[PDB]
Amino acid sequence: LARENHSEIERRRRNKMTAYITELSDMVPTCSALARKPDKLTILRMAVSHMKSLPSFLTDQELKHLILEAADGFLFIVSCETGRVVYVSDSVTPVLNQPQSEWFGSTLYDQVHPDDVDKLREQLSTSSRRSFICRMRCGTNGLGSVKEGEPHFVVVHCTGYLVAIGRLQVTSSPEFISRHNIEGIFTFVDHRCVATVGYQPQELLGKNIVEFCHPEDQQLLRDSFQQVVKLKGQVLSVMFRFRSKTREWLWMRTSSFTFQNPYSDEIEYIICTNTN
Amino acid sequence: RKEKSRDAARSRRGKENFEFYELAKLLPLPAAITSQLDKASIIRLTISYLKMRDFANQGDIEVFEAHLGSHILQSLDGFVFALNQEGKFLYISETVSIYLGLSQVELTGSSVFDYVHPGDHVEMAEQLGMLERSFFIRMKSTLGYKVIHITGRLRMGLVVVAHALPHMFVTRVNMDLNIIYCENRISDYMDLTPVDIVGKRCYHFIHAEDVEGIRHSHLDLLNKGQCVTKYYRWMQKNGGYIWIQSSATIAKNIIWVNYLLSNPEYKDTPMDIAQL
DNA sequence: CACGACCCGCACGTACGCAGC
DNA sequence: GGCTGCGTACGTGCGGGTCGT
Repeated sequence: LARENHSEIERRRRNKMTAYITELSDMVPTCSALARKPDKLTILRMAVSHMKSLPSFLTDQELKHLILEAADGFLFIVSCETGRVVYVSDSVTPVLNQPQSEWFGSTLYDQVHPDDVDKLREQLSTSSRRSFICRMRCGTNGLGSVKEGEPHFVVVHCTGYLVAIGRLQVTSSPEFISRHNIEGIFTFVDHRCVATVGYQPQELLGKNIVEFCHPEDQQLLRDSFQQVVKLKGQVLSVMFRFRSKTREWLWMRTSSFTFQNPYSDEIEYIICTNTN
Repeated sequence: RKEKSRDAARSRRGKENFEFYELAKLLPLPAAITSQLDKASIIRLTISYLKMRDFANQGDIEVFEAHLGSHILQSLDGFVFALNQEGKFLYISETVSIYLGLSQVELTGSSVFDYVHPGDHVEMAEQLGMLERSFFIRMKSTLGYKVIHITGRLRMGLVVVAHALPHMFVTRVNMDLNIIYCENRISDYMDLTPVDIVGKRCYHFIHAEDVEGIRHSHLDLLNKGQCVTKYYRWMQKNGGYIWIQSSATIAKNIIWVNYLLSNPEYKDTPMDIAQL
């Protein structure tokens, strides 16, 4: 039971090994430009020759750039009492749009969001590792709809021991959306309605959507709502007339579905996406 | 006949072994482990080194610099690695040995699929195509799997920073995200106190444009045991919302670690009916 | 730190496939 | 076709490895 197991283990080792040999053959360009396949020995002599021709595997540059491509990460070092940025890597430029000179010498308190100073303060103290989340200024955003001509504060993830890598987590920063009960009562109205239908959100809340519907499409609205109740998580869209807060009938497509809890599977509400 | 074969073949094995161990000696690892090293792991490392340099150069005051590598690497709360168009680790920092117990020499060269939990294979083969990247997997931890969260970008080859899992407050909730327990400290940051949130579930409080994302995170939590949500908006009792990011685990009571991100934005207009 | 329990690596010896005076 | 330089593939035997009750 050990002779065959072992002869086949060794065969596996020969296929494997010679596969490393032939795989490395077309790596070192000496063997990939040559006419025919060389001697194994001479192959790996070429390999050590061309390998000698050149902190593990990667240089400081390649590991910096790899942190940057990886997750928008840049190194910085500040003081643990003052906040004086005594070092920053140049990766800050393709991360925040700050020149390296506006960041070197200044304070981290001065670079974060005014509200994000307290927590930042709670970082430069005592009474060892560190990791926190803080907004930072862009210059020349990732936390909410971009405001009208305001500065841009990203959400930087800071780790370190103060020596820190600050990395962006881009995959997290995200007509008008609403919620309803199974009777179609507005249980939520996103603010976009103000510019979408004109009302204020409280001016819809508590009320039924069929109230704002055209008397000729209301029955359709009810049958549809009952249907998305009866479709489970399946989506259903309907186009109807909506009486805005200015005396006008806007044609409005709204897709909606019921939100069934991923665990208990209960109806939380019905989500509407009301678009003109 | 064979005497010539005995000593001639022993000579060939001699030349062989000498080439192998000098090739090993030149590796970017210190003399300590590059000296006494496995014979096949030699060609693993060399192959992944040429593959990784090709990988890097085919794509787009004195102290804080001399230890650039160890500062970047030991500042991050995870390990950083680079794959290729096939899945082979073309690089991985030594620091992975901290969080998974895996040897850098052992992982450099092997297919990533070898060290990820099966059943989550086709997810990752999906994610490498087999431009941003962000997902949860399960990796062989020898300290029998860890929930590894990875973020990175895909260039033909992925590049990833990854971290492990076991101005903030903790909530205990059921599996359906029904708030069971809650710390008092929420009155620090939010309008309600641990009684007017307990009883109802998380979904009556998420901003209705995020409920999609939080739903997906609920799924991933459910199937893999751990999760981190995206930057979302938790509505306040009076109006608006505040930004939260939660590290959540199971095994069964969900614990929901809410990292605070911002103050109450847009506190006038009411969104939900729970704000009237 | 034992002990067969092995498993895995390693090299050894040899057997089969190709050049050529 | 003799037989030798030259090289890769096969199988097994040995010494250094890690578990387990």
